[PDB]
Amino acid sequence: AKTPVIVVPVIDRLPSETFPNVHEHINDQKFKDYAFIQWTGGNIRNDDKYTHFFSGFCNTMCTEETKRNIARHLALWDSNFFTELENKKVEYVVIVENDNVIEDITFLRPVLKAMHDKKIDILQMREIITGNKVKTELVMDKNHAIFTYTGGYDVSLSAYIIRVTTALNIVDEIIKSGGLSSGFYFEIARIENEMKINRQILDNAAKYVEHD
Ligand SMILES: [Mg+2]
Repeated sequence: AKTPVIVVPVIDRLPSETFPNVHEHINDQKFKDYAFIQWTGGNIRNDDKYTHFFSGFCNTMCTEETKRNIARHLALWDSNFFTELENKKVEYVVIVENDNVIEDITFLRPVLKAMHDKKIDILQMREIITGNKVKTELVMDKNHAIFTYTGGYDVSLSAYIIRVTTALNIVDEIIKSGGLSSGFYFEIARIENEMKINRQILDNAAKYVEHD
């Protein structure tokens, strides 16, 4: 059962630029270890039914820009594709916005194994909060240690690995609780905390996933 590796377009360029050293083709989708995919749903105007991701209010309304960015992900988490991955017992998906570059995907294999073994639900592959962190070793890649630290109020959806049922549970709770309103990323953090979801931040993420 292959691990989906999903490119989410946020700028206009080919998905091959995100994975410049992958020698295959990346297939589109809407509505050897890896299945490379580009997810094209969840986009702006086509969202009369993404309204349940957000509360009725906020300001006058939330900016179409902030909503659009998070909607792309929530739509993916809430897709028939994901529920089918749950049916098919696929454990994790790798999700990367296409303004990132991952030159070397070999780190993913030992990282995914270690995540499985250590019951990690989310590996966030972009850092947000600066300052000293409490690191723990995740796994050794060739001759270098890969470290993580526990996530807090530093959610980013730029690039991450997530357990399929974890993604499904989060977006379902968002829908249940009436949609996001203000402090989108804070609320995602709180939902994860309430569910005792284990989110780790990849330390020195920039080494593995270069952000544009
Ligand atoms: Mg990004």
